[PDB]
Amino acid sequence: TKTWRRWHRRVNTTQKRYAICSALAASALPALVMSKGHRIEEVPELPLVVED
Amino acid sequence: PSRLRKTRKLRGHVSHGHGRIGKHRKHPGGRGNAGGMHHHRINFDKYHPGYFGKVGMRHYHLKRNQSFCPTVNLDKLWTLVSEQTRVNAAKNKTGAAPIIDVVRSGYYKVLGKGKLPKQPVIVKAKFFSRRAEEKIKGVGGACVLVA
Amino acid sequence: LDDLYGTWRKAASLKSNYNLPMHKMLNTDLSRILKSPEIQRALRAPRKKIH
Amino acid sequence: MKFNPFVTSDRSKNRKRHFNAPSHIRRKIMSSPLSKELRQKYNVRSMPIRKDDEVQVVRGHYKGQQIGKVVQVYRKKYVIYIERVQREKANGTTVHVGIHPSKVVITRLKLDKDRKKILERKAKSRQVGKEKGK
Amino acid sequence: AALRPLVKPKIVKKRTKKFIRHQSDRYVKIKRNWRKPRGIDNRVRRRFKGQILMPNIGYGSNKKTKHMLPSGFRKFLVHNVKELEVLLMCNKSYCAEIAHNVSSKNRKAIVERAAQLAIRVTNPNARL
Amino acid sequence: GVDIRHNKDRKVRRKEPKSQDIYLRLLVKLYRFLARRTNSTFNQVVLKRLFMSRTNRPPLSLSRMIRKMKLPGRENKTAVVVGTVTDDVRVQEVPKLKVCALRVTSRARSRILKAGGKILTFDQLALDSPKGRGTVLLSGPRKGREVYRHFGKAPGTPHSHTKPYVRSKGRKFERARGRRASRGYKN
Amino acid sequence: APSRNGMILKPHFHKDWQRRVATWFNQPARKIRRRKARQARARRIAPRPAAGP
Amino acid sequence: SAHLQWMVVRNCSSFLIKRNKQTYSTEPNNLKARNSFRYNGLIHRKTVGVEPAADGKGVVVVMKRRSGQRKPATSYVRTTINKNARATLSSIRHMIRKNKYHPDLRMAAIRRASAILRSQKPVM
RNA sequence: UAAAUACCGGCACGAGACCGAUAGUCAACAAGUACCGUAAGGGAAAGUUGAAAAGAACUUUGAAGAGAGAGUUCAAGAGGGCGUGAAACCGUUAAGAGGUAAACGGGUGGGGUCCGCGCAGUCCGCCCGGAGGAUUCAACCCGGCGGCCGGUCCGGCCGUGCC
RNA sequence: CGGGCCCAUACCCGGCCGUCGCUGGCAGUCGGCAGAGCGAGAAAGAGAGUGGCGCGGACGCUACGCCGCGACGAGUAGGAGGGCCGCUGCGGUGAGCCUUGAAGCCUAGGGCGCGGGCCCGGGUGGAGCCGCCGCAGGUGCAGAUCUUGGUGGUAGUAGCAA
Ligand SMILES: [Mg+2]
Ligand SMILES: [Mg+2]
Ligand SMILES: [Mg+2]
Ligand SMILES: [Mg+2]
Ligand SMILES: [Mg+2]
Ligand SMILES: [Mg+2]
Ligand SMILES: [Mg+2]
Ligand SMILES: [Mg+2]
Ligand SMILES: [Mg+2]
Ligand SMILES: [Mg+2]
Ligand SMILES: [Mg+2]
Ligand SMILES: [Mg+2]
Ligand SMILES: [Mg+2]
Ligand SMILES: [Mg+2]
Ligand SMILES: [Mg+2]
Ligand SMILES: [Mg+2]
Ligand SMILES: [Mg+2]
Ligand SMILES: [Mg+2]
Ligand SMILES: [Mg+2]
Ligand SMILES: [Mg+2]
Ligand SMILES: [Mg+2]
Ligand SMILES: [Mg+2]
Ligand SMILES: [Mg+2]
Ligand SMILES: [Mg+2]
Ligand SMILES: [Mg+2]
Ligand SMILES: [Mg+2]
Ligand SMILES: [Mg+2]
Ligand SMILES: [Mg+2]
Ligand SMILES: [Mg+2]
Ligand SMILES: [Mg+2]
Repeated sequence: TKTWRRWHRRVNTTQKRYAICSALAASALPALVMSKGHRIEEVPELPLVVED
Repeated sequence: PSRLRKTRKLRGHVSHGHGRIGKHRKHPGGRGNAGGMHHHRINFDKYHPGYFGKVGMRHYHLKRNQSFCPTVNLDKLWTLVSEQTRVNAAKNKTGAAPIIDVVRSGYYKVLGKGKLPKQPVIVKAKFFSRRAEEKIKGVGGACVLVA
Repeated sequence: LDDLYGTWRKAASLKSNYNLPMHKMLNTDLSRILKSPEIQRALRAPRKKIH
Repeated sequence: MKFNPFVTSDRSKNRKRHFNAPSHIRRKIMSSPLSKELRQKYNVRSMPIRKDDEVQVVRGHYKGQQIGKVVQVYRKKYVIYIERVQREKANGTTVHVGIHPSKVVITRLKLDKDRKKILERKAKSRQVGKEKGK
Repeated sequence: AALRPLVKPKIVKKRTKKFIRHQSDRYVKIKRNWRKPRGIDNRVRRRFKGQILMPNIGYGSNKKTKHMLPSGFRKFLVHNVKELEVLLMCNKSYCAEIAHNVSSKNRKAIVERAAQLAIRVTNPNARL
Repeated sequence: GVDIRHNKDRKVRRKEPKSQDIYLRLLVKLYRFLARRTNSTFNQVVLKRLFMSRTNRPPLSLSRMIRKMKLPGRENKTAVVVGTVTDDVRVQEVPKLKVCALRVTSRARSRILKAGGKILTFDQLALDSPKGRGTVLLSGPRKGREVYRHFGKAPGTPHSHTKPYVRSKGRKFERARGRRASRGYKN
Repeated sequence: APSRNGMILKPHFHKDWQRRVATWFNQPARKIRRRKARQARARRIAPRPAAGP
Repeated sequence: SAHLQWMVVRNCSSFLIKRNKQTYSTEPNNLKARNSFRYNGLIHRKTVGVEPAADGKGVVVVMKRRSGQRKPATSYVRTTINKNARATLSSIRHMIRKNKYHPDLRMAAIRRASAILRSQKPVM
């Protein structure tokens, strides 16, 4: 093995932002959150917002 | 991902996909692209015609910066300015024509490839072609030279 | 967050040039689409007789 | 979580340091908690063990409520010997059973000037810490 | 009174012997785990008369009886009590199977819950 | 003991999209149902094209779209593309168009809307016209890719205008022996 | 040996190229060091423009 | 929507058990406890769930309301039923059929109710 | 003539989708050591009792190694190259068999060691009849919750809607 | 030259397995707000209008799913597909397993899969291990007069005789 194996990868900014948007959109669905496994049953509203 | 490659499916087969009769030897044809005239000659002729020999003159100290000359076409000519300019020019009644600076945009020579909308213009270019100038005149307008 | 990632009409202001990605299909309620009058009108009768 | 970029989380490095610490670091490692009454009256939670302190055994086969006097602190093997924590050998000789100081609670300290200085230093540090915290 | 499945068809297996690796009887370094012979002169590969058979696809069992235990059920590995409500509604077709790693105190509870729920257990008195 | 050959028994066509796009799979489900339950071949062609790879559904430009929609007879119909509709810059006047496509570039969308047309998705198309009645089915130039200038009769062969694979274009790069009449032969 | 239609190439790997292979694993460290030296110089020259003359 | 959520969770959920050539889903409101679009208990606007009462007698029937989709805390209304078997079955059957509350699964609901009542019945 | 630049040696450091004692440095251990060569040079093998030595007092046969008892330990089935302890190979016990070397595939038969904790044989719903016991059914009243609506009830919010 | 008879993996009938094709069928589970259908030689409506008591109805559809029709099945060199085949490590997940006993090892025990292999039972052992979704690789041995280590038959033999 050599140290100059291609360790790192390169991703376009447009699709990185695409993935962030998709993750945020999925994080607002109780079905998806409970499928991920969080115990959000007693949470009042899923996009949980608290004051400053 | 080495788990998706052909080497994982060749485990168990004796020859690893390279045949028993003619083994996988080391360099059975020569290193690199040698033999281009003797035993790879017809490959070189059938896919690389003109690969051998000399042709033309030699230039000792070339300067791409010296030879630099970008070109634009009349098809793309009107895209170099805001379409607000085109709307105002086609709307007004005085007849004043907008000014285009292909040098400012980043072009030097203007080639005339396609249609030009019927609207008077003035083009400030470094070089012109005969047909580009003819089409600009046929639209009705001027070509000026800049340095 | 809205200012960060922009809206459908308003592009992101904290990104030099960014706007939200578009949808290839809008109505994702496939069952609602299938059992709608306009579609259900233009079908042939189902064949569910096992031969 | 540890944020100091100059101390290790390396298991091997921590084990090597612990098992190769010199004697004056062995002393610091060999610390035992004071009893409830001593802790209340000194505001100090722990004290490195000494040769002649009365202690109790809290865990193991010898756990109980008896007060035993330390005999010797065997820093090389990380164990301490108490005056009546011992078993019977084959021939009939009674040898001591080593116990780690972390499983032992101190009952009455052996006070001298330096020990008192250590106690007052620790008490002052806890007082300033509590003043800062509250 | 053991529990019965919904239906108990006559299970037919096209073969009951196992396919042993060729020439594994003559060596100890060679396990019986089947490896396909690839030799140029191998009579087993060439399918000579009276040799070891090879696992064709034509030996595949009936899909209606595939994986059915001789009791008529199909096995399901379970590790704790919460995985028996899974088989609650597959009562007559599927049995339960406690892992080897579960300890006796939990095996007792699993067996008791399964007896309550009428789910069959294939190893009900394993450790005790 | 049957005298048949099994070379071409297995067809090679695509039975499903290769992609894992969930939206594309939802569209494929919808149009599978439509093409199975109707007697219109528009749906069959549409899902055939939905199955295809990106190279087999090239982008379609506003220039081609406008020309093909301004062809006589096919007025105020809906143009359907199973590919991408892309903005064209050397066009000046955009008519009121009616477009359905998998995706439209941002500037082309702006041009179409400002002209005053409408852009649809395929589910909206299925709701508007389940049988595809009153539609114009178009597709971009399949042979616009640059790889097709390298295919065909090999170069260095008479009457073959096939581009060669050269690392760079210039005077010293593959122009002497097989290309000149002075340097031996010209094919 | 060339095979069918391809583009014949000239890789410059006939020297002892593996002896000289300059990796860039210390690139983030170099960026951090450059930025820290930049801040140090800027704070050293207290009121003067940070970008020199 | 339900179909989109199913396309997300059909193979990458935390309630999914895949062993012994069998597949199962362990979300709370899933009758028949099977990985299925129809019987999934999370992705639909309206589901039901038959669970045994914590008292150990009777069943609890869960209905999902119409308004609070994004409000998990006040989304499921629970109905505890402690009666005899036939009338419990009749009550569940009416709650489904008369309300027309996702009628695809009334038979599955009453099968689960009968199983739970049998389980609550002491063993011989 | 400083800076931006290079660094498999050295003094300290920190970390790892790395190897885990035939691996990783040759070197996890008294390793450039033992040893070999006249010399230049060549160059290994080798980790693990237990939590704690509590490392087997004492009795007895023998010159003794070595045994039989006793004892420690949770465990000697951990007894100073002692965690776990596989294969090749060997001894013994039990069973079977034995003039075409042994061995093998297909089909049966015979005998074994074990399993079923088999040995009076399944049940699940509806109806008729016989004996029993209940807070006990329908309808009605009060209260709470929920689902679908008001052709076109009043009030809100939202638009990849417009004016 | 005549009747009869014997049998191959060939041919016929039947069952099961897989592949290929029909780019076949199924969103119609439209149920008291209801009215059960699309298989039958021969195109296209269970078309709309205008005048002459008792409260009931199995399974289904991980649509990457299920179901139905036919045909087909040799294979070295070689190609491709599917692995709920196997090994080590990482990101998530299993309110996972574990001193009332993990890994590993042995097993005339019970089984599953065509197979790669896997799951239980018994014993030993004494501290850690695994399932599913993805990611990565120093990832699977019967051979190389292969490397290292150990052990056999020869064999209680040749020999211990200047
Ligand atoms: Mg082959
Ligand atoms: Mg090959
Ligand atoms: Mg060979
Ligand atoms: Mg060759
Ligand atoms: Mg080669
Ligand atoms: Mg600190
Ligand atoms: Mg041959
Ligand atoms: Mg063939
Ligand atoms: Mg072919
Ligand atoms: Mg070749
Ligand atoms: Mg770090
Ligand atoms: Mg070793
Ligand atoms: Mg080593
Ligand atoms: Mg080892
Ligand atoms: Mg190893
Ligand atoms: Mg060892
Ligand atoms: Mg240890
Ligand atoms: Mg033990
Ligand atoms: Mg041991
Ligand atoms: Mg041992
Ligand atoms: Mg033996
Ligand atoms: Mg015998
Ligand atoms: Mg047949
Ligand atoms: Mg055949
Ligand atoms: Mg074949
Ligand atoms: Mg241990
Ligand atoms: Mg590795
Ligand atoms: Mg080997
Ligand atoms: Mg002799
Ligand atoms: Mg002699």
